Amino acid sequence: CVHHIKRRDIVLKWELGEGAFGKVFLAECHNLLPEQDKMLVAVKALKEASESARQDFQREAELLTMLQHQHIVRFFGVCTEGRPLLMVFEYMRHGDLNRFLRSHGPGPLGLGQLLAVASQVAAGMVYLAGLHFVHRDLATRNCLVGQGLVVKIGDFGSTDYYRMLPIRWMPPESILYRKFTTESDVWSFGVVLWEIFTYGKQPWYQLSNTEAIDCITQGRELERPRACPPEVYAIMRGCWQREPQQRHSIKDVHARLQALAQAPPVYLDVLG
Ligand SMILES: Cn1cnc(-c2cnc(O[C@H]3CCN(C(=O)Cc4ccc(OC(F)(F)F)cc4)C[C@H]3F)c(C(N)=O)c2)c1
Repeated sequence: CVHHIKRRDIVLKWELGEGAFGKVFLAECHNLLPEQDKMLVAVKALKEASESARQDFQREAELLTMLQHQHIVRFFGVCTEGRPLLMVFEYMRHGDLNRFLRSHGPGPLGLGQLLAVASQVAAGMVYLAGLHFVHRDLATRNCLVGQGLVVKIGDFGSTDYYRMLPIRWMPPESILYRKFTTESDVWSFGVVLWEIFTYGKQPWYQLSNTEAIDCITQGRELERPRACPPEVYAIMRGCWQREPQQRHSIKDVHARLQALAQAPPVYLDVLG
């Protein structure tokens, strides 16, 4: 069952972003949580109102209700009092993980912080894998950053897709055969790892979309980032086995990252 929010409980304050789908606003929502009379929330308003989109909306709302985890962006409910159709989410003040990485990179984040970021993304992916859920578009741009470096996995909907697919995050079987699995999500996490330790640099930045496709399908691996300890690079490479059956489990990848997250390796980006 999907929770319904009364329109006059939502008070729109500021547009946070926009795409083809519609708009995202910062808002104050009343009668949502008991201790909080007024609390901040992220409101997604959808452009289309037609039944083809309206049924697709409820479908999304249902799935969003069923996904409940610490590192998955919280869905609070819906407002189906005509057009526009509203979707309420928790407020993540720092926005997407890609922009946060670039803006807190060459104060810049430390080894322990980047590992805290990585482990949090792995935790959410473990949750997803457990439900047999395939994200298909895992990347830092789809992760959100809240108060006190709390990282959650979400999903938005520009030059990051070829004709459309985020090829640079995709393994060969997904590029060639269009097959997205739990194993293809592990490959993506490996690329998310590269992105974290490069402070949000685009995978294969020295290459074009078409050139990168040939580079991935031939089995070329992204080089070890300067800020990346070799223990973390081993984790990435394990996510990048040509054979999906030979790629590590996300449960395992998280376990290894969590070990480093609590016991940070004595590493310095300068010496190598
Ligand atoms: C400049 N700037 C500063 N802050 C912002 C900002 C912009 N947008 C935000 O909210 C958006 C972000 C995208 N989004 C999802 O991620 C839904 C969603 C999909 C899938 C899923 O499940 C899955 F895939 F993870 F399993 C979970 C969840 C809808 C909505 F929340 C927020 C903000 N949240 O405050 C903050 C922009």
